[PDB]
Amino acid sequence: TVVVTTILESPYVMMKKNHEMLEGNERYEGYCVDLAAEIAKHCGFKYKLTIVGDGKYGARDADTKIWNGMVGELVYGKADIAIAPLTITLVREEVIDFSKPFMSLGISIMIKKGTPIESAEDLSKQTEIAYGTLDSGSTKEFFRRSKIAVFDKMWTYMRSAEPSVFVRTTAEGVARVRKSKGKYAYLLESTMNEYIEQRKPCDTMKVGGNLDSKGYGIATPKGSSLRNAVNLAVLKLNEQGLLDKLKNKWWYDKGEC
Amino acid sequence: TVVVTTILESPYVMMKKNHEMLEGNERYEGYCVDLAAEIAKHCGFKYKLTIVGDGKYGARDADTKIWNGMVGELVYGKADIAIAPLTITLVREEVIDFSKPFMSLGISIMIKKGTPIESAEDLSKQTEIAYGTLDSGSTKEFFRRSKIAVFDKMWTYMRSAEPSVFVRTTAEGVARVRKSKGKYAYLLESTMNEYIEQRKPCDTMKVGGNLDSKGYGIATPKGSSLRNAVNLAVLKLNEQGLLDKLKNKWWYDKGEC
Ligand SMILES: CNC(=O)c1cn(-c2cc3c(=O)n(NS(C)(=O)=O)c(=O)[nH]c3cc2C(F)(F)F)cn1
Ligand SMILES: CNC(=O)c1cn(-c2cc3c(=O)n(NS(C)(=O)=O)c(=O)[nH]c3cc2C(F)(F)F)cn1
Repeated sequence: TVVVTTILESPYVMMKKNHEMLEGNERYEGYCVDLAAEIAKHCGFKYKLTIVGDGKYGARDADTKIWNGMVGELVYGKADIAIAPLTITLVREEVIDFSKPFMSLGISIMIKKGTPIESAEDLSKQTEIAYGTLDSGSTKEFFRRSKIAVFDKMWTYMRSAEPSVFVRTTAEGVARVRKSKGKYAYLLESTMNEYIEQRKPCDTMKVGGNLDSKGYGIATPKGSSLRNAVNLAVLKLNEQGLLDKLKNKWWYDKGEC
Repeated sequence: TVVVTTILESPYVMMKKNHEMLEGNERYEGYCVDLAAEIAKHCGFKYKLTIVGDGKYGARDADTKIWNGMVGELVYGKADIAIAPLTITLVREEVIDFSKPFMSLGISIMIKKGTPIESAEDLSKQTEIAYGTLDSGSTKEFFRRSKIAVFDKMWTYMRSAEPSVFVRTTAEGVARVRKSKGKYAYLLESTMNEYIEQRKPCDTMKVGGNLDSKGYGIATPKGSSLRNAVNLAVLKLNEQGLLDKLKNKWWYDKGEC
């Protein structure tokens, strides 16, 4: 039996209605639960979904350099595979292997509905509507590193803005959009932006296209005999249109707006 | 010296001004020529750019099942690496290894400027403006396979439309957009759509977002000692913002519109 590490994060993995009367894999539902079943079928293995204990994606501890989260479970021999919204990054690809992306996503703009902003270009040209990101992590780093004129202009504004336009958590950012009288836009991953747009209270929306491109991938420990089959499975599901349909199911078919 | 197979395709690889008085790698310029230099630097190797003889990307011959194009050069031991706009596909991943994408792209709508169409949804609801794709290949297959309502509606229309909405070549599709009095929209890869939008006669444009997601990757033969280093190089260049800047250079800085 393959031990699959994953994470409780809507709509990827969620506790099912009446989970306390269910057992094993049947306790969970969501996009990644459906994806795990498809991968397992195509690769021909039995598996056990296990929620990562610390509830983390995976980063090196600053002090010890030990990996936490799902990446930790893989690199220290506790799980055979991670099927989760785990971003393909350099720091992680150095220590585990990723499949090709099963979901693409990018940095995107969230506004309260009514806010007179339709593009990053619009945001960049004005200051009455403040805008920012998580105070650490890849979204902030994108702007800090960008040589594209519009994003460089945005970074110049954000890094100097007072009061701070940076937030500690997604919840804080989204709350700030909702309660600041149209004076705050939040920059975050498109998947989460799109998900929140389809939940009550139905008062936010994504504007503009994605500002960059990255992907979520399935991760296996170095030397795994599953690496190849998992990669080919992902490309097959993509090309067959199954992953598009699955995204539509969990974002829109199950939507509230 | 690493033999790099590539393909003459603007703006990825083009003959330089005065190439006849230059030699070796100096004969060529473009996005992939710049990318090859960056990869080589980061991986620490010397290299020779070689244009694929048949001018093809890579497909199995129907009769012999022998691979042509750049994929052929890799699988039959003629080149060490392919640095080109080569799409990451299942059929290819079975026989060569791809880096993570160095460029993302998707199916997109091309119209003549003035055409009253702003989305796939718009196109799908009407028939006065015809629309189609290349008569074979991945774009047609996307629509044929899609379970998404809007794309299924589009496929139902396109497959039955008379006269045929399918074309043999990109040039034919683009010409059809330009000369059919606003009665034809062409569905193609976003990178090419974006490129043509920035060339004279400056009369076409991309409308709507991308309809799907795929990627171009660097390809290495199975068992290559370059596989890992090349993959990490691509992720580094992406995260540093170099690939965004490079795309901006060759599409927009060198643009004509
Ligand atoms: C209650 N959930 C949240 O607040 C939340 C979760 N996410 C989220 C974060 C990550 C993530 O941090 N990483 N690590 S990283 C920054 O790329 O190095 C991931 O790999 N994936 C994530 C996925 C999510 C998601 F799916 F919940 F949006 C974003 N907001
Ligand atoms: C003169 N050039 C053209 O007509 C042209 C070239 N392209 C193009 C095609 C491909 C391609 O066919 N494949 N094989 S595939 C269909 O994905 O199995 C690729 O891998 N990459 C391509 C890239 C281009 C590009 F870059 F020129 F747009 C699209 N139109």
